[PDB]
Amino acid sequence: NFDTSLPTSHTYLGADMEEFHGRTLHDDDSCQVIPVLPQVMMILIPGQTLPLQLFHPQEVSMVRNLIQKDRTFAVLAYSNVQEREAQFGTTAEIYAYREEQDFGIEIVKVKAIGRQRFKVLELRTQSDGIQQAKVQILPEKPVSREDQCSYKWWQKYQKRKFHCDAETLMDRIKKQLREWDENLKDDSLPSNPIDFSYRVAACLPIDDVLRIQLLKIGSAIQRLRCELDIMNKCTSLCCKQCQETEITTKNEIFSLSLCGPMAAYVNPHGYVHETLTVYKACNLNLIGRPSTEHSWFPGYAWTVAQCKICASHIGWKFTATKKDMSPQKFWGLTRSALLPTI
Amino acid sequence: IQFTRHASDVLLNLNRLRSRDILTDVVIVVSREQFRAHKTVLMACSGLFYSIFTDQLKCNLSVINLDPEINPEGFCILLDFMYTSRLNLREGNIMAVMATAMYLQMEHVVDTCRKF
Amino acid sequence: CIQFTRHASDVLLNLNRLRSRDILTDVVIVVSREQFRAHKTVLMACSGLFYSIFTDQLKCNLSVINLDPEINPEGFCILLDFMYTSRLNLREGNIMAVMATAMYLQMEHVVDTCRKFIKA
Ligand SMILES: CN(c1ncc(Cl)c(Nc2ccc3c(c2)n(CCC(C)(C)O)c(=O)n3C)n1)C1CCN(c2ccc3c([C@H]4CCC(=O)NC4=O)nn(C)c3c2)CC1
Ligand SMILES: [Zn+2]
Repeated sequence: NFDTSLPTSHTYLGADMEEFHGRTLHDDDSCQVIPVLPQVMMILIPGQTLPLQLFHPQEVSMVRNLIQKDRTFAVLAYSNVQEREAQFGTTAEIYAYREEQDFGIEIVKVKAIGRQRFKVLELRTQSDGIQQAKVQILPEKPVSREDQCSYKWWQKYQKRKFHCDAETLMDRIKKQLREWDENLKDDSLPSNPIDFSYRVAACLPIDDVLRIQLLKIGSAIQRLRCELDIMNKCTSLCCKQCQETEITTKNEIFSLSLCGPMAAYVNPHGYVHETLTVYKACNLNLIGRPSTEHSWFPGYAWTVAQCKICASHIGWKFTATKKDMSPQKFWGLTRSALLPTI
Repeated sequence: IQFTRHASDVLLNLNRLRSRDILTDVVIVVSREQFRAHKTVLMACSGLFYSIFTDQLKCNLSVINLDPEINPEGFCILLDFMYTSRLNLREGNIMAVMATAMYLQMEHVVDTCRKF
Repeated sequence: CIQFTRHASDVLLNLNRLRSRDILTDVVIVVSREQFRAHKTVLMACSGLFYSIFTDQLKCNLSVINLDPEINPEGFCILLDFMYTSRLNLREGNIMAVMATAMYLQMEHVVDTCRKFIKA
């Protein structure tokens, strides 16, 4: 019953956001210098939305200057946090902006979207704490889904085309994605192989090492093959701080926004979570009472949920408030705090 | 054990309360303009407010009017400095800010203004 | 703009000074049959539990608040002192009780500190 387009708007940030219609792509195999934000611990994939709320003086100044000049920055895919070294990254583009003054406080709300992948040669820190990286840009059916019509039709397609694959791999991935979401409609998933592969890669609930390994792949067919394998081997998700506890199973997850099962949301303190929605959670304990301010799913009330045999923070409750809403109960879980198991 | 950010965060939470106008028990009138806040915070930042709210007769006043000619922008900026420990001086108001701090008996702020 | 990295500590010191003299204190908390008087505003600035209690339009008018009777009173007192002084007095003989009381009070960073010290 719940509208599945609403979460993607990130309405909780603010209804009034200065918006920019534009796009800029760097010539492939070129060399350019890009600034990167002080701390962004997420492997941003092209076509994935990213909200931020920044506080620091240098951050607000540099992002303001960015939106004045070129409207893009860089996000480095760190292999590990402590070393601070990385060799690939993604350019992100600002497409929504707002600056907020609250009784002397200053913050900046922003929404960006990934565009291009790149390799970093070396990075140099200028005096004011901004990091500038030298970087080379990396180059890139029946109307009804009725079973029998698709069966004979696909046999015929295979016979005709290879009488002497992109569509086939996309079709199988779409079959799995539909297994996740019955309401899923084809026109929502892009028909271009590249966009489809990026969307699937973003939807996959997988750890960062696989994320970067998948981001480095330069061919759409290779991405689709790797995604097919990963989707068809993932078993369940386990608390990162237990190494063995069943919080969710593959079949429990259910998409609730156009972005897919998993998306990116932001905290009132500027920290970013990747949230995955599921209608069944285990080994979780609730603390406190329902609240609704700054809620990520409008009409729902969240309650922190902690790994009950681990005392570590995992997710939330999100019980609906009105009693005409179909999912009267579901759950959100933080990808950063659980790992795949096999 | 000591918390490096406990004080700053508690101040920010108090500012969040002020912005949402929650449990604010007093209002200050400067230059015919009103600013609502809490007595405890005001008396913790100003000698004037400390004197007023430690006075057993005046502490019951939920409305307080200062010297009418105190600049409103200066009082507002000083109140924001009270609630964020941050003071944004500028060329066009430093004199008024210094005068208002003197009226409020905020010696450190007045002394800092003397330097600029 | 400029910053006064000590002004916040000065404000906390003044508030603790007022607390020590019971000036403008408006609430009393009963923990383990023992009373502790303080200001609601400070409590809700440091505890999610008190935030919920005093943001409830029915319960904010209350001048007396009784917690879970089995919460450690010594831990509650130490946490109140930490609220008013940015200083937490942890010892082996109370660390677990302090952590439990903090979790009951829904004080995130306090429980985080307890976890950090217990891990060591
Ligand atoms: C407005 N407001 C406020 N105003 C005034 C005061 Cl006075 C005040 N006080 C206070 C209260 C409770 C404290 C506390 C201080 N402190 C600090 C103590 C100390 C000593 C360090 O200061 C501490 O630890 N707790 C528990 N809190 C709060 C309102 C709630 N709000 C919030 C809302 C949503 C999310 C999410 C997710 C959830 C899922 C989702 O869908 N959306 C999300 O974004 N995650 N998080 C983290 C959220 C946090 C926080 C601000
Ligand atoms: Zn666990």
